[PDB]
Amino acid sequence: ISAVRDPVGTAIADAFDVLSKKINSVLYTASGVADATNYGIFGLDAAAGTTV
Amino acid sequence: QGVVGGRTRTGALANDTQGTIKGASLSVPDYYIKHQFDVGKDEIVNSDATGK
Amino acid sequence: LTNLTPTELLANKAVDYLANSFLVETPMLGLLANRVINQKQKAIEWGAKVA
Amino acid sequence: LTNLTPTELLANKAVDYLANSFLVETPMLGLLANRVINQKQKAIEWGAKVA
Repeated sequence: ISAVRDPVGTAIADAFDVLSKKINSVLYTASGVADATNYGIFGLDAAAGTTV
Repeated sequence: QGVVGGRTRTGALANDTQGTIKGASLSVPDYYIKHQFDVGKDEIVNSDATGK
Repeated sequence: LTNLTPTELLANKAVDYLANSFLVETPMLGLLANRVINQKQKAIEWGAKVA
Repeated sequence: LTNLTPTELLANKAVDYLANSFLVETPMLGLLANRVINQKQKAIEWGAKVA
């Protein structure tokens, strides 16, 4: 299949469609710390806040 | 899917995991959905002539 | 044939169909995406009248 | 990244060659082959001076 006839192509596509996915995910919950969880970004829960 | 990681710009490259794509394979079975009937020519041309 | 076509000599050409239907919705990213600003500097400075 | 290339989805091309080197050497048949008599009758009758 075309996916396996170009493993680099689909590796870019896979990582590059889950890059957007992780980017979307961290825009909500990312406390701003530059670590493997919050990815540096502040998002909204660190921008605005979690609780009242 | 290939999970993404995160490193500081001046951090280690730290290769991470990739997706899995697999060869799904069904097969049109050897097995027929079949129905056969044996009909005598006498039945065929007798019913045809004397069919109510 | 019953024996003259081994499995290993049958190519079994596949339908050119890759089946990644993974979560790719990024609407929060979709909002405020085509207006992403690429700075040549690492910092974001702006004012805020707070009083 | 071996994983994105499962063995099942890899269709190895084959050398279009068959190891069909069996024993086709038939010289007994070979000589007296181009002189095979295709007869429309089942029997072969001929005279032999036996004395």
